Amino acid sequence: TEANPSNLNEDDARYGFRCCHLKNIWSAPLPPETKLAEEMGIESNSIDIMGLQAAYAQLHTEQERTYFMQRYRDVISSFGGSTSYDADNRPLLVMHTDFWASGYDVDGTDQSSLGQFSGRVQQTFKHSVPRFFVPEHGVMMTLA
Amino acid sequence: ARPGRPQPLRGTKKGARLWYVGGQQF
Amino acid sequence: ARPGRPQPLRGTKKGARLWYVGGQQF
Amino acid sequence: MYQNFVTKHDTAIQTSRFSVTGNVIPAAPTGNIPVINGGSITAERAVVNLYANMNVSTSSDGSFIVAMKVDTSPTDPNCVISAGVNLSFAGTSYPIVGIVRFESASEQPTSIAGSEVEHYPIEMSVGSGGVCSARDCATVDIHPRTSGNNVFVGVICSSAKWTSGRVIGTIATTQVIHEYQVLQPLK
Amino acid sequence: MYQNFVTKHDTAIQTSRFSVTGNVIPAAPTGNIPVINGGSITAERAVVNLYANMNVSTSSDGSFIVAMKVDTSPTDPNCVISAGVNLSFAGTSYPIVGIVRFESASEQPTSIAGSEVEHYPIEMSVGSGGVCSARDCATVDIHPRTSGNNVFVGVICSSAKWTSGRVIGTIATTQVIHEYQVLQPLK
Amino acid sequence: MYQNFVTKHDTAIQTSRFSVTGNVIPAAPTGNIPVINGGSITAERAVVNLYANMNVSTSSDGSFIVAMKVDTSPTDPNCVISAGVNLSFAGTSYPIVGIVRFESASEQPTSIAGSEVEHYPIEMSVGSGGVCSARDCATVDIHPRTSGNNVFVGVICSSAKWTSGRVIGTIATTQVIHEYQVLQPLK
Amino acid sequence: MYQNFVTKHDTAIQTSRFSVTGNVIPAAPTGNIPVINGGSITAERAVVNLYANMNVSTSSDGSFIVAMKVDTSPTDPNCVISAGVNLSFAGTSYPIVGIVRFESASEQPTSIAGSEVEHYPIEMSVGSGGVCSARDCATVDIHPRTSGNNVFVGVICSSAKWTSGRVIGTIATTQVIHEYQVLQPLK
Amino acid sequence: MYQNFVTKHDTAIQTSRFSVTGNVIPAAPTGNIPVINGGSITAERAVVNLYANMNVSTSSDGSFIVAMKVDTSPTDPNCVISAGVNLSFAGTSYPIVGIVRFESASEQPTSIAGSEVEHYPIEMSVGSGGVCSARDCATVDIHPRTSGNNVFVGVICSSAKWTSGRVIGTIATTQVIHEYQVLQPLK
DNA sequence: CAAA
DNA sequence: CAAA
Repeated sequence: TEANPSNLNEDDARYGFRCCHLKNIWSAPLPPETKLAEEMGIESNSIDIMGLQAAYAQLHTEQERTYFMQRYRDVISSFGGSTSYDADNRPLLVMHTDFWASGYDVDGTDQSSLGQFSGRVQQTFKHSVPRFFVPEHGVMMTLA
Repeated sequence: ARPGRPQPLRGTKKGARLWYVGGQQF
Repeated sequence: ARPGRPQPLRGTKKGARLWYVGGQQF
Repeated sequence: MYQNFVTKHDTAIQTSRFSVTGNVIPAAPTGNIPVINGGSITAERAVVNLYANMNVSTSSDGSFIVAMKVDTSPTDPNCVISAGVNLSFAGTSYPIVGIVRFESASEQPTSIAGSEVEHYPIEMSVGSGGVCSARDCATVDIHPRTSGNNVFVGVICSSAKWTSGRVIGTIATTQVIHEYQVLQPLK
Repeated sequence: MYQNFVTKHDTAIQTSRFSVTGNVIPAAPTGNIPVINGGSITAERAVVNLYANMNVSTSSDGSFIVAMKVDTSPTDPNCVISAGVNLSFAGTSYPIVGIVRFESASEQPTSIAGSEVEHYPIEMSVGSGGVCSARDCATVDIHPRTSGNNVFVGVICSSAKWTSGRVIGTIATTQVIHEYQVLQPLK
Repeated sequence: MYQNFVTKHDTAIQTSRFSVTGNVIPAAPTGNIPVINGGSITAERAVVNLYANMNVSTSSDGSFIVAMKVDTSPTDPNCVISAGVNLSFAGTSYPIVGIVRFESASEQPTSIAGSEVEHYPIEMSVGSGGVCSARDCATVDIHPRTSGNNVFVGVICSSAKWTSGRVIGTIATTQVIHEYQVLQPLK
Repeated sequence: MYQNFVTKHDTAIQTSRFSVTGNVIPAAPTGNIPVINGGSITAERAVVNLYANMNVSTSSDGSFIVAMKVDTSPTDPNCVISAGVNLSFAGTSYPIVGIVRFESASEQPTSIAGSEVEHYPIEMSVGSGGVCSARDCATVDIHPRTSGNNVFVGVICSSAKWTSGRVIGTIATTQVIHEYQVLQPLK
Repeated sequence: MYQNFVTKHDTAIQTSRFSVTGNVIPAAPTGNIPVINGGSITAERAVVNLYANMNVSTSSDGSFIVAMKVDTSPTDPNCVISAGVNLSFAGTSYPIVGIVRFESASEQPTSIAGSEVEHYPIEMSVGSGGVCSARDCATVDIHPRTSGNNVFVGVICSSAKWTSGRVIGTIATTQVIHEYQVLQPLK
């Protein structure tokens, strides 16, 4: 929520915000507040099986959300609807490319460096954005 | 025995979904 | 991902005129 | 920073060590120089620890030697011989060192005539009144010039004016025909 | 000009420091040498600051030691061990230094027998009457020769004639199994 | 022959100079050490000219410091810090030098507690009775270890037995984050 | 072994030599320092032979200079300036040297104010009581900072306590803008 | 570690040796300097052993020389000339050395006028009261500047205040036009 | 990416 | 380059 670029700390303001590690078992867990048990009210000696029914259904709607519908758009999409980018005021992803950065090793050639190697990563790349129609004044931002 | 000159390894990358986190995360 | 071996960048170079300076200047 | 792995002298590792105590009788080049080794190092890498008394029973200006038997296996005409010394004397005498080569049909030379000793100067780390230090090397033909003798090399220590007194330190010397391998973190 | 980034000894950075004050009792190689470390540095990079009195309660000619526990993890037979010393004595005694290796089943050695100490000479920056300086290294087998002991290395300081008096300076020593990274402006 | 263009220390060029005269009050590590800089060099390259009297108003065995404020811009964990000193004392005291690092929320430190000073030994060109010389460097973490302070580095000069008397010379020190370009005839 | 062809200072060859005899009047940085050159070397490579008497008609603690006129042709901002000195004094005074840069509209400076002299420390080979030796260099901006003057460089020699007496040796200095070619047997 | 195979001076091997005893009559640059060689080394690699008395029959401040005849075959304008000295004097006089070049139609020069001698300073390993040490080299034009003479080079030794007394050591010098081959274990 |  |  940082109001101004001055509410930003040393590292961030200069280098950009941090992002998430590539998804794996520990870097992409289930939202921490994930329900691990759903309690349902019971009388003292009886249980409304018809209620227990709704109970589950209700839980469902809750999980569906927790798991993958935390954003409004996702909820709507869930019903089989749509949402303009103007609906939840979201940047419009115009283009997204990616690649693996490879390179080569430089060999050591002097008395002590001979047999040593330094890696010089160095990958070329294109990032093309198809003609795009800009409906309203704004900004086209490209980040890496 | 493969001829080529040693290449650095890339991505650890399939079937259906694995990571549910609430929505899209890059 | 593009194969080639890294090339240094050249000119920042189109439509109609931009620079009026009184005449020709190289 | 980057650790330096080159050096003018590699001190023998676990082997070739002899401790020498007693009286060291420096001598002049006109006579026979004292080779303070009875159990003279072999492997041609020698480390000698000194804890003895520098006695002037003979002349006041002389020199003593520490030596080793050169391995002559190598077909190469000559190889490098490094030395690393650290001597602290009690009696201010302004020590001095260098490397030497001499032959002798004798396996365990006790002394060598001065007119039979070859000199090879080396940068002296220090040469103060009571402490000479040096870690350097020199090129020396390793083959016996007279069909029959054994070749010897070592560091010699001299002075223009000695002074009775205890001396302590180490005299290391090696024939480079092997460079000790070593953990270099970046390889 | 171009800045030199290589060096015979890299002084440990923020860690491994111990200050030692009091009386340093130099000894002769015939007895047990004083290892002025109770809290002996571990990481096998050691920096020791000296501000004590060089006392001759025993012999007038001896030597004291500063040591560290060698990391034996590396499968490499032996690695480099560098030292960087700067000692200024009050009592002119012509100091002297070098690197040493010795084992002991004891974790925090207080003293080590002289006949149980291995020497490795090093170029002494200076060896004046009251100040010895040196920044060098040597090759040393890092594995325990006797199944069971811990391996120790460090710089030893000796003299042919000590002299009661305050001594001050720093004794740094490191087992090179890591080269400190460093800002090199042109890379 | 071929001119050598590498060097352990590049003395700042036209900037960062301060002349210091007066009385230098050496101190012991148990107290607060004198940092003879009021107008402490900034650019983290410092050249200090000495023409003052080494006075022993306090203890006879101590040490004084010359320092500079480390530039912390570099994201690199740590960079090299070189020093080049040439001091000639009148009163024979066997000087000694080295590099140091210490922090302080104060912008212009006048003195620093000894238990708050980190040492980094360096090969001393010379350490005679009345003149210490040295041109070397060392690796030092350039970032403030305590959120808030400024990092300082410089050369420290000590002695086991000082002696009232005039001292003269230069104390240069620099944080290598730039290598001075230079006319090399063959390129 | 392999001959080393690199070096911090190449002494001018057949040219630029001036012998200087007489009285050398060392001075303090508060006054004007003596530039013992009337026929100041030009080619910016200078060799000066000393055979004069170090006289203390002024202060007991000072410094004298030997200089040369910097060639400013090179468009390079600054180049290396090496010096190689060997001075032996009679009167123990613990000499000291370094390189300096100073300007002056005067073509043949006889003396220069101390507050107008820039210092550049250099590793001193030795700095004993009666002999200073050094062969090193430093980076120096070769262009006149004040539109109009000529730039001068050279080695300065100082002492905390001078002592009337004869001095002898050589003061060599050069602006590296040429590396002397040399027979290298293997090319 | 890796053995260093480069060096500023390679001492001649089995040849070019001459022992010199007797009285060495140091002289001043105003007169003719003593060239202690009658059987002056030829091959232009010279090793001279000293065991003589430094006598002051003339002036108290002077210099003596050791020389060799430069091989002029090489078409190269000039080549390197290295020297390696180790001298220990009895009489404290703070020696000093350097390399020199001088011509003479005479094949075996006995002395050379000071105004006819060219100097080339070299880093002195040490220059204590009674011992000078040095292993260095310098660039020298090897061709006779005056159609007819022979070119000579060697190390000169001077002092500001000599002192009658025995001197001992070695004076080695060589014209590098050959690098001695050497067993390098890893090739 | 509801591998709804 | 009158992107007259």
